[PDB]
Amino acid sequence: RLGCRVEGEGPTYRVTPPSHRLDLRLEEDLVEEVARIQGYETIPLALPAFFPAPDNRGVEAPYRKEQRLREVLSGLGFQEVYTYSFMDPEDARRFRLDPPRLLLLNPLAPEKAALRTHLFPGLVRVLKENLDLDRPERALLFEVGRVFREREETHLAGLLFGEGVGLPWAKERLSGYFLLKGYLEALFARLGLAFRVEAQAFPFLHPGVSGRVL
Amino acid sequence: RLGCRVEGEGPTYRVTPPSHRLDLRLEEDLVEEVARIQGYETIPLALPAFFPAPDNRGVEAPYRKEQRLREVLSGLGFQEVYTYSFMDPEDARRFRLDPPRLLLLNPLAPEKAALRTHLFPGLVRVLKENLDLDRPERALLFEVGRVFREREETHLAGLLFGEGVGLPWAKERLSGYFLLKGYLEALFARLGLAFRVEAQAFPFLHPGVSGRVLVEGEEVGFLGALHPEIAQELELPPVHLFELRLPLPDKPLAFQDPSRHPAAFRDLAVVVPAPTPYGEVEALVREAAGPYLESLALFDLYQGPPLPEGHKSLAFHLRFRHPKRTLRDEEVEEAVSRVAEALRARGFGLRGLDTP
Amino acid sequence: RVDVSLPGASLFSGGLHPITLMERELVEIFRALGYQAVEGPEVESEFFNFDALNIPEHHPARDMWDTFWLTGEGFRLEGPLGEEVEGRLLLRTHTSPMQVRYMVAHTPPFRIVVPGRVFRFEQTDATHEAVFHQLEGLVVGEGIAMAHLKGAIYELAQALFGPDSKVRFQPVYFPFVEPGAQFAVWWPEGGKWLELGGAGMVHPKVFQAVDAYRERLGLPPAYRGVTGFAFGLGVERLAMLRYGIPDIRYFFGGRLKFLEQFKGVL
Amino acid sequence: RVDVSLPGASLFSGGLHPITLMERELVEIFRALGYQAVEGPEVESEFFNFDALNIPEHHPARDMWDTFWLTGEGFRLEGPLGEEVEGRLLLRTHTSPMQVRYMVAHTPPFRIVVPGRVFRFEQTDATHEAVFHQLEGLVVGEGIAMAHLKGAIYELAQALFGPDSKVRFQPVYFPFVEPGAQFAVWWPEGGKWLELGGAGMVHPKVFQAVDAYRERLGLPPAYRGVTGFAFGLGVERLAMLRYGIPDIRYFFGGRLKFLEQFKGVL
Ligand SMILES: [Mg+2]
Ligand SMILES: [Mg+2]
Repeated sequence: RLGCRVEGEGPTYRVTPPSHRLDLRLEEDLVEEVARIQGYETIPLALPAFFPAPDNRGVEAPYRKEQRLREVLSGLGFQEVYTYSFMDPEDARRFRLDPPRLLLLNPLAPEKAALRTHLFPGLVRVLKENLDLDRPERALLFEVGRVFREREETHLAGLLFGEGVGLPWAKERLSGYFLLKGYLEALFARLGLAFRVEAQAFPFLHPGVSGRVL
Repeated sequence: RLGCRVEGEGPTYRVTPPSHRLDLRLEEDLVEEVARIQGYETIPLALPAFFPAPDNRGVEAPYRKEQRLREVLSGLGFQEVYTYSFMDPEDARRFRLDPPRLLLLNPLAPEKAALRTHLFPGLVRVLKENLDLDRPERALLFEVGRVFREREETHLAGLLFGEGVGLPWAKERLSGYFLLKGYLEALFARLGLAFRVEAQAFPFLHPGVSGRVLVEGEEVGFLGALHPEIAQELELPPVHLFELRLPLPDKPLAFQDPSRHPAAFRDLAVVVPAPTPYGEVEALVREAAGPYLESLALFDLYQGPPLPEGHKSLAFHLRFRHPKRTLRDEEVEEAVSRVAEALRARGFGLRGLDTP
Repeated sequence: RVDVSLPGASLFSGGLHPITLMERELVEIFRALGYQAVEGPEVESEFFNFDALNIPEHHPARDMWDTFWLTGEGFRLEGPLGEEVEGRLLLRTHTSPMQVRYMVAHTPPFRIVVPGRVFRFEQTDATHEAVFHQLEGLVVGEGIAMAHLKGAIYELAQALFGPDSKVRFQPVYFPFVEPGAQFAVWWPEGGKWLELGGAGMVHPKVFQAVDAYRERLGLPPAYRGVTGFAFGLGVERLAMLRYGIPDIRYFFGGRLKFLEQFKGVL
Repeated sequence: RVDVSLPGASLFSGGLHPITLMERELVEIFRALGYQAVEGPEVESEFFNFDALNIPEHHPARDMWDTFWLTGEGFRLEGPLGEEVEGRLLLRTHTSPMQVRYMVAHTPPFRIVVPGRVFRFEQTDATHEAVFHQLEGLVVGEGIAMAHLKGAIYELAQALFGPDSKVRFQPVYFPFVEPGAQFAVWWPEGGKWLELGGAGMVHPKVFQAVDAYRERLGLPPAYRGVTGFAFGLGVERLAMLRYGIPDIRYFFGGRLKFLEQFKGVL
């Protein structure tokens, strides 16, 4: 009916398509024809059952490991944030970082002309943006995301800001560096790993409160 | 070969078993015979594929809900504990609880002669046991488990004890009642439920630090300091604890598109007679603040000179915000007046208001 | 100057009990095979725990379970459909009763796994407890065969111990299954066969009990032309050999120095 | 006296992003159907993103995706087997490339789901973003047929919207599948058909690309006598209509007043 010329008696026919159906080249193409004319509604429902080939076993451990990390983090008290992969090249300057390795040839805008090398710059900006719109008295955020530099790699970053923890109707409070270091030591005991901070300078960090995580 | 007499030509045979095989009565019994003589090793491996009948859909929501609860709890910082279902009947006395409803007829021992009516007694004992074996400087435990009384029901209970949270090399610390109440308010925000504590006495709790837990407007359990006398009898330091009845209410998501317009701030203090509960004041300011109140927070609790003695002051940071547009000062003003009015109509004074 | 190496504020960090970790590990394995987890009551009636599961009064089989009987007035035990169920009360000796409770309230096909605490009157030693945990599964439907049972346990072995793992089945007796069997897994790193649990095809009399009871409550029968298989296994046994816990008595011992070691396990 | 109603110490309480909640909800649904979650790189090569998936140069199909091209020296993109893959770099316009990366490194049968962030050059409005997330699945094996595809999506609908949910399939074109289709779910409470995504049977040319490339790396071919189906769907679309988020621009807007609302969602 579609105009094809069918030759043969079966089981394997020689079907030659009309000249105006440029889309009919393979056998699959022809099976889709049987399907759309019969109607996709006529295809029955069913579920497959099979034992996966050996190398596919355990294939999700990684995804699972990172997903528990996020869960442990939100459990402790960190609030998740999503931030664009794009970075303003000028920021590499404002924050004192090496320049971006991947830049776009067709950016949505100049400030979105590069791929982020670090996660923190973005968190810091959403922090400011929040303060201007609403005036939070404090924040404890975190983000897991891709970062691009030499290789594409996943990073985890967080930031603490504001008054801190303590009795609302009292002034004595736990805050700043040793509070953030607390949430981190806490975080690390849950992951069951050895955590240590040795002092070291970083361009973007404050000389007097700067250290490397071990 | 097994001795059965097979009659018929098929497809359905009449097989009569030997008199000494008392175990051969049904057809299945016979199929097991074919299997064990052929060998279970000869049965091939396979996986089934089917769409489950409708009523089995969603059947695991409950199990899943309780398992996330445990996870959220360990996330916050609570350490899980497992405790026997058995209870010493005498304990119903030591802790001042109604006696056990289910008792065993064949207990492993007298102290394990009943089924627990509460969870906390056990946590408290493992606490002592720990202190004697090792001397922990602190502990924050939790347990989810069955409890038996009238009906079998699941409970959640925890306990805080020891020095607390703070800088190791400093003395200033966060601890006790308000620290435990903190971990609980924190816990409840994560579950997205409304949590509140009203004071009420409990035989086992300490009169001065005893209250009832109100989740989503309903009483689900308590929170307080262990009664000192019970503490004394058992040779324990003070301990704070709570016990709730699971499953907690379920509250769906009602997305509220946040206003893109600036909030209006305002500070105000309420002078209140010392015995007046902070919660009652908070409810009043709140109920009166209007539909434009966004946040209400207590920043200072003061009582002394020159405050009329027998009175305290509650400092509040308020925030008003109008969804579609910015608020006119007269709107905030007039609104803070409705608060001031009803505040005094209850017999409360205004130590301060309209502070930028 | 600020000393970065100084300990920060000491917030608490939690952890989960070895058994919760292990239980969670087994439930997710079966969830991947389409099984849903449902729990049941710890205090049961003799009907659901023994009678419906083909284990009658004064019968050798009853001797396999050392029951803790209960006495107590004013306690309401409610059946599958919230009805007041009448029987002699006891602490469950296995999770199997829940499988009857499920069948009376749901219609086939389905696949379920019911983890739970069980009790047995026994003298607690380094490898024996009176209170421990089991996990039982049940798949019911048209055409479910033993091959499907061997397949499930195969998938369990592969998930717990790897691709180089293999299962073994041998005949054994259970009043509630026929054929019946015991299964062992080849734990390649331990270089030895581990006896994990039992399984078999649901016994004809268990389905009759289910329907007969359904009919009693006004529900139409649903287990007339179905077959099904069930298996059950001990959690402590796994948990010990998988986390290396030497004494089963640690589980309920509540010692912080023991529990804290399992903080890192997810 | 101690005032119990007084606010206690103010510890922080976290929360998860709407998209993580939604993504998690979809992955567990498929895990129950035996699917494993694997992720892929955001920065891809034109080969894996276009060429292997039957979408060639100067071809109408290429117009369906608004690609962000990348330039940058000293960046190492590595293929499936850690090899240095050479091609013109770009930000992926869909997660599909990961399905080729998986096939070259694994052998059938298997079932996978790959959630991921994708990019498209577009003008961001209340329902359009340049950066968003997709989730694609792939099942390959002997005998996999379209019936099995309709079955999976059926299970997806049942899980998201209930037993009274129904799916609908219609023909559509994709360079990498034949037959091809678009599917919609009957959302009973919204009383309307929702267009969720696309799907079809993997195209013959995609398997040839996989093997040909496997052969290039020294691996024997594995996709000669298999069939397979794949589907892909947008996460934001679900997340919005399921949590009631009016503006797609909130997702990456980072406003605490928005994110905090999703603290209670598990
Ligand atoms: Mg076509
Ligand atoms: Mg027999």
